[PDB]
Amino acid sequence: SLREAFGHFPSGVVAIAAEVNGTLEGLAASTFVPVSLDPPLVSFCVQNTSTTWPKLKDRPMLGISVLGEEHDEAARTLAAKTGDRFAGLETVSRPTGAVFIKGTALWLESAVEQLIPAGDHTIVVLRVNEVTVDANVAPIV
Amino acid sequence: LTASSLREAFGHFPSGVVAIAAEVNGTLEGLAASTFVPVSLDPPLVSFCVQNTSTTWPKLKDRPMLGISVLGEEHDEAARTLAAKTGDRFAGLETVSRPTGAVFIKGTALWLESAVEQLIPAGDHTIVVLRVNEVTVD
Repeated sequence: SLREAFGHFPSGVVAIAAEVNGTLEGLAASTFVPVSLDPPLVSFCVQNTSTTWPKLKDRPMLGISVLGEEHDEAARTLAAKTGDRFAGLETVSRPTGAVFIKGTALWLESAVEQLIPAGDHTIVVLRVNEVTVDANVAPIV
Repeated sequence: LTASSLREAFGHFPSGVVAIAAEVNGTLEGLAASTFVPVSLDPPLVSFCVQNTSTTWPKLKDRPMLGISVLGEEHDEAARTLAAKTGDRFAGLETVSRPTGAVFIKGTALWLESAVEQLIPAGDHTIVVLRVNEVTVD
């Protein structure tokens, strides 16, 4: 029912990451969508059981690496690696502490704006401060 | 590796244009909003943007239930035409008013009876996040 109703609306899976006291903290999040283009704001959902999200929510800047569409197996595989201490991935840490996965098409350097509870997860709305595109990576469709 | 805008990277991203409507003291109030997207599935919550200059939105934002009718993808000409009609006193449209006051446009494929959950400032507009309490598919 719910899936069928909103099937026409695709969404992304992303890696959320930051350097905290020189230690990489990262998680995968789903239902990633833009909610405002100008000014740029985006939204994703994080599980309330996440042990990593508490370490990230209050950081000055978070790195959003867009992995792909939610139902893409390759994107889900990257998401799994993100949860696995970034196994086999190259990471880039900006001076702000925001961390990105090299080899992903879209990097959004972001800051949390609002938290909205939603069942077993939390909706996270963020301001986007910088957008970087990798030309060597096929764009998300 | 080159800089970009969210506008550029997410231009071809499908988002909706919707009619938001309610019966207020027996008078129809409605407006069209875009950048409509689901921000959560289970439970369902949705988001759209409304201009801060809107004279209709303040009449709607505090109503117990709003009717969201999804008109189509926001770049589709037929959807834009429905949005225009919505703003032109629902010209040529059939409306359905629930006892709750939520109003829907007949002939649209998805009705979401909704309540405002959060308002997030966004420059010259506002991001409206709503909790969806009833879903109807035509």
